[PDB]
Amino acid sequence: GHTNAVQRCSFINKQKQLISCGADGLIKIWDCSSGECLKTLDGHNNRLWALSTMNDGDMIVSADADGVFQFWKDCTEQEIEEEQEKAKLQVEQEQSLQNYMSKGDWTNAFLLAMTLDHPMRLFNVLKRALGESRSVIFNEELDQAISILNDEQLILLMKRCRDWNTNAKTHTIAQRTIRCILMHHNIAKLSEIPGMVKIVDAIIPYTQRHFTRVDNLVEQSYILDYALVEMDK
Amino acid sequence: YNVGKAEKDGEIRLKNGVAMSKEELTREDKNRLRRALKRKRSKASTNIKL
Amino acid sequence: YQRFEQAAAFGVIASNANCVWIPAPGQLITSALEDVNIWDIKTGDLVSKLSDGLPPGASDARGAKPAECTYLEAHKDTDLLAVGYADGVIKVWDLMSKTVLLNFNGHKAAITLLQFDGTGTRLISGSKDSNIIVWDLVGEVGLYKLRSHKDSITGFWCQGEDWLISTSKDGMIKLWDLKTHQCIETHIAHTGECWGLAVKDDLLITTGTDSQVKIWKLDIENDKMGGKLTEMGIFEKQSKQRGLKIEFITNSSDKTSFFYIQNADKTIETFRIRKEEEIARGLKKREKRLKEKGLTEEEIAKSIKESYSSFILHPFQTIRSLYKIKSASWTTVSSSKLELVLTTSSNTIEYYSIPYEKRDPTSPAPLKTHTIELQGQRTDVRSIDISDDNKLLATASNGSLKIWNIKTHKCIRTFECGYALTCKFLPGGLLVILGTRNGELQLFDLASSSLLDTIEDAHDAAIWSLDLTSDGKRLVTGSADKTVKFWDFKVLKLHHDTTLELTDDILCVRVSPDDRYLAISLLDNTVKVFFLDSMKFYLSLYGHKLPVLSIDISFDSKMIITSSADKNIKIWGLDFGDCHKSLFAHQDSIMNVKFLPQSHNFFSCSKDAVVKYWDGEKFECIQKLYAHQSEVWALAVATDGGFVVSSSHDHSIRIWEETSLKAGERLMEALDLGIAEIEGLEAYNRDMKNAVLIAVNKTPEQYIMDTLLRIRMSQLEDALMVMPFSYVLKFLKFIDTVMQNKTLLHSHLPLICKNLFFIIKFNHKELVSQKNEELKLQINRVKTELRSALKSTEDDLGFNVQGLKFVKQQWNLRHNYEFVDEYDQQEKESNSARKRVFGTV
Repeated sequence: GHTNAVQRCSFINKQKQLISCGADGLIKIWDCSSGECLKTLDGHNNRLWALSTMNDGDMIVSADADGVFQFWKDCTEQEIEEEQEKAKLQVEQEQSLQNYMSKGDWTNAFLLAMTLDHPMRLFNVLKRALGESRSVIFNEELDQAISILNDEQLILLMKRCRDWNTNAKTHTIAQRTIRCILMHHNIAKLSEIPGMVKIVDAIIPYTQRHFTRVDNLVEQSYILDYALVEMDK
Repeated sequence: YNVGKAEKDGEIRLKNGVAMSKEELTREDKNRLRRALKRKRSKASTNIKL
Repeated sequence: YQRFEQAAAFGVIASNANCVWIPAPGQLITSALEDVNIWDIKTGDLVSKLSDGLPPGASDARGAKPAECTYLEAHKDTDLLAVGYADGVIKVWDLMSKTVLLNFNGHKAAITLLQFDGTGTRLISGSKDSNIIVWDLVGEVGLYKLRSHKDSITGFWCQGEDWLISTSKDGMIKLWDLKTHQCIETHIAHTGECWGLAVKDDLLITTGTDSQVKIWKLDIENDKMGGKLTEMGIFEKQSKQRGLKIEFITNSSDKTSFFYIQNADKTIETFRIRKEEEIARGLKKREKRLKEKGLTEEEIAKSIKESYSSFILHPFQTIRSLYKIKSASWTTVSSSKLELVLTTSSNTIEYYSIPYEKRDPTSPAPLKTHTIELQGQRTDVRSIDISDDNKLLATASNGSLKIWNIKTHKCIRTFECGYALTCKFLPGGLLVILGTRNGELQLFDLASSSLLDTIEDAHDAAIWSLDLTSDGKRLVTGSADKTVKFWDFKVLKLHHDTTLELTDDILCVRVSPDDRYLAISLLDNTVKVFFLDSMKFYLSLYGHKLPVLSIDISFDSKMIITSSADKNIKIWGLDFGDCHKSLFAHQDSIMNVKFLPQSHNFFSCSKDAVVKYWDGEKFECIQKLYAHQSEVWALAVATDGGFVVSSSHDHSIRIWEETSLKAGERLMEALDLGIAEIEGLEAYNRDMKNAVLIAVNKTPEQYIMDTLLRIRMSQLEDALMVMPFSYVLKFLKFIDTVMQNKTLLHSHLPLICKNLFFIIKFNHKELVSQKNEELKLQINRVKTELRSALKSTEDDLGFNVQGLKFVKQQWNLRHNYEFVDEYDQQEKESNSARKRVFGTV
């Protein structure tokens, strides 16, 4: 697999693996049992003549012909430790999200949905939270939560509002959420967030169409007026 | 702006604007969506003895 | 043709399932493949056998291998036995009547665990399909399904009705609220798979793949939305392998508690729970030890937390058995002693007794009080033989040879021998001869019950096969040393006579019943036939792609069958070596083929766990026998041909013996129902001052509204025109009723508006004629709210568009370049302007 000559080879992780240095400047970690390149480390731009390993290769040092030292340190368990903690946290958020939706605690479920980036669950929260609102924009507690959103979450939220707005069956959720943003955020800041304008450029054309409709629904509703005036006669 | 494929790999986004992240989806839903994608693509000496 | 059926089955003491001990050392229930055995531990004899019926080989019997039992659970109070099967079928058995009572089919995989509730009226089942289904025995129906898990259910705990804790192979602990049928809490047990789960009071212990073990406190009623399960600490068992099962047992007199961790090695590690006074005594003591060492109080408090597990748990003793352990169960708990029962993978039952005093056991190693090993062989049977009298069956296995009575099915004698590969009776059936893999030839005399003679240098390598002449005075042996050696019986002892050395390894040797032909198989795929009297080479059969494993010559010495690992059976005529036919018999290697005596029909067995009956003249598969679960290593035929004996990798020996409304119409029906109730309640309320809706659980507004949604839009307008007017008045009142429910209105506002206007436009003339004052009020109410609802959505759209346009223009001012010269600006705008490509013709 080396593009050029191999100048050093040493065993690491006891019998399990082997690491080799080549003139191309690429350090390749292979698996002895299967003879396949697990990983490739590229920290040099020249030939590597020397390669030292310490603690079965937990600490690996490679020197470039130019004079550059790359001090590689094993972190496999460290990355595994990090992911396990992330997985543990990721599970707790999901289970808490499911419980909130069942209880109806929308103001909390919305925050969990934004963090996990759950679009379907986020939509249902905004939808059935709106349903209760019919009986300021959404409700006092949830509207406060929308206000606190940072720049990253606003861009994500508006992206969902953009896609929902395209569908005439779901736009009613999109428009109210956008209204809540404009009513509870400094419009100056919203303009400065990078990528907001292009999202807004896509929201406007669909919004006007929905305004052209609904309006036509209103004028058609005047047929009921014509019925009453005829009946009154 | 035409709503197209989801930018994030985990997310699945349909032309109607509905977006579903794969973590959400139940297994039956995952199977169902995969089948729908299939349709949409298609229209377009010791060892031996013992 | 006549038919063959499984007459009897024996040799299996414990199969791949758990073992259930029932107090009278008491009896034991063990799975025997598709049948359940009941053993008596004190005597070691079989008490009874449970078999559903449909014996293998019957026409009504299925054409697939029977589903092996996978879990056993018996409710002691009711004496009902629940048996799980590999195919996902739960059967309820009456122990007294030895019959099936209930047959549940709700799992699509093997059943991994069963658990009777406390009251014995509901049964909870977990299977490899990752589902937990709660069954109602009195109702004989599945109450509900729990489906949060993403892998096989490894263990679960439900001691009360209300809550359930379940574990699965994905490594998750899920806490279920049985009244809601939902998962309340979710935790990651282990970085990999979580296998064992045991709960005692708040104390809860789970095992991972690694020696680490986790302790959790089960605070059921925390009701914080979290923390009902909280990790206590981690302790490490000695065995680095996974822990399969954990089981608590408490001494009634002293309230002492013990548990074991059945490992995937040959070890069971028992552990003891220290009492609270013991724990406080140690906590005080170790704090003094740490305090005397000079550590800070903050450090001491932390180290106590780090050493938390040591206080509650004490290593009690380790049980080491010769074979791999399959399942275990506590038998008796006493102040004097502790007793365990276990089943191994090597087909035995082992009963362990532990005498202890106070903290620690009295004896360094446990006491093995009983074993059940007579009626089973530890290792797979490699070859079998039937005595000429057709009464005694000789079975050879690695490390042991056992002999069984075909009538009584009981083992008579046992002999220790090497890795025996082939075994045959001598005429009169009073002696037996074996060829071991180490190359020796052992002879046993049944009346003596001792090994008569061993030849250490019979062959330089394994003696792969062995056959006898019809006369019974000469012996032929085939070995991997590439030679065939002829031996004589002279009074008994063996004298080598002649050696024939072939080019390649020898896998089988068969001597014709006429004693004229000697068939030999070779590793070079060829079968060499020789004339026995003169040893003159006669024929070279060829064409097999993989080596021939078994050779069998007809009674008339006119047909020879060759079965190979290539999944093919080739029938040849000895007159000229012509291959009459090649049969694609099995889905895997075909190990043994035997001619039925006095006839051309033959049997065949293969690694696919199927024994097939064939027709030697029409070359057609007469019958397929599905009983075995794994490789069928050896087969044997009676001299009369009355029955056939088959042995499998599952240690079982089996004896086969010869015997509508359209759109609009739906809407009209819905209007009649919903408005019937709306009229009813209003009249009921006015005075004060049905089944389908209750079954569907929807309010009348929703039911009609739901029906409107289902109608396709293309059929909607045509559906509405069909209604007579009298339903249009009903339709209007439905809309009026919906108006009060603002939630429904804004949910389906466009649909109501489109339908309402179409109705009015279609029959406007007939509407206006009516002088009904109530109708005038209804439309007036229906009017005002449709406007407000429509204006509400309209106002939202108007606000957002104007606001967004303000966001756009303001950003243009700050971050858009302006060219004062107009002609430059047009060029800039055109390039910045979005460009899309369309087709023309």
